[PDB]
Amino acid sequence: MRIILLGAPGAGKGTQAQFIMEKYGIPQISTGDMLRAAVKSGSELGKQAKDIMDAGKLVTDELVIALVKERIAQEDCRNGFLLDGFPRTIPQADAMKEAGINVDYVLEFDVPDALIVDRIVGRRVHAPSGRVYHVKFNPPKVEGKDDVTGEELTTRKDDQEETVRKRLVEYHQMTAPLIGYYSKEAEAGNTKYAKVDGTKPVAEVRADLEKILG
Ligand SMILES: Nc1ncnc2c1ncn2[C@@H]1O[C@H](COP(=O)(O)OP(=O)(O)OP(=O)(O)OP(=O)(O)OP(=O)(O)OC[C@H]2O[C@@H](n3cnc4c(N)ncnc43)[C@H](O)[C@@H]2O)[C@@H](O)[C@H]1O
Repeated sequence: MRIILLGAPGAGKGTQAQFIMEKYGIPQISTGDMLRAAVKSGSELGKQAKDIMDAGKLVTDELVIALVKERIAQEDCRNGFLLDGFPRTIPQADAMKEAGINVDYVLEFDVPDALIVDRIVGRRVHAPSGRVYHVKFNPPKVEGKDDVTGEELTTRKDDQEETVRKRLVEYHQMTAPLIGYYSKEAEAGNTKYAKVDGTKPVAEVRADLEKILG
């Protein structure tokens, strides 16, 4: 099973990724998680993203494409994977097709622009695992702590109001066109496309995705 999650920043993609991963027993390929990890570890492949992410801009297609190629070549992706934040531009989507990476489902998470800053100001993360929380809308079971490891949650450095605004501009400029791109792929019978209302509570979005996936 191969799935792409599409949506504006803060739409809920990473939150629902956890539930899809357990359903199909497939790993999550999160380019945001991988770029942040490369910066933290100083890995030659990806540390370049530090200044770009801080400015709210997109990392070069060339750099992310190489990160994903390396990741999906490993044994745990042999029987499927979940793409979460990739592709983010048309050239990234074209690179997947040129490389013969078809997918079974493309799932669009729709959230109005006006809700996005509130979602990100309350976002707290557990960087080692990628788990995501929200202090109001989806809080940890213990305040400030990861549910699984008990480690103190952090706030992403790019989760500031002004940076999220810039991310939203970049999304509409370069990423939103992927909705039409993959809608046409579905019209041609190359994948399945579905849109969900991301303003519903987390558990209701999860149930809506269950009905689409079966
Ligand atoms: N492919 C690529 N090409 C180029 N550059 C790339 C790239 N990939 C990454 N980058 C770089 O990395 C930077 C950051 O990218 P990225 O890591 O993708 O961050 P982002 O743009 O801010 O959006 P996310 O995908 O992290 O949010 P989400 O849709 O998963 O929602 P979430 O579950 O967290 O939920 C949001 C919040 O709301 C809460 N919430 C979730 N669901 C609900 C709900 N249903 N109701 C209420 N609250 C909810 C959550 O708890 C959370 O707190 C980019 O600017 C770029 O520089």
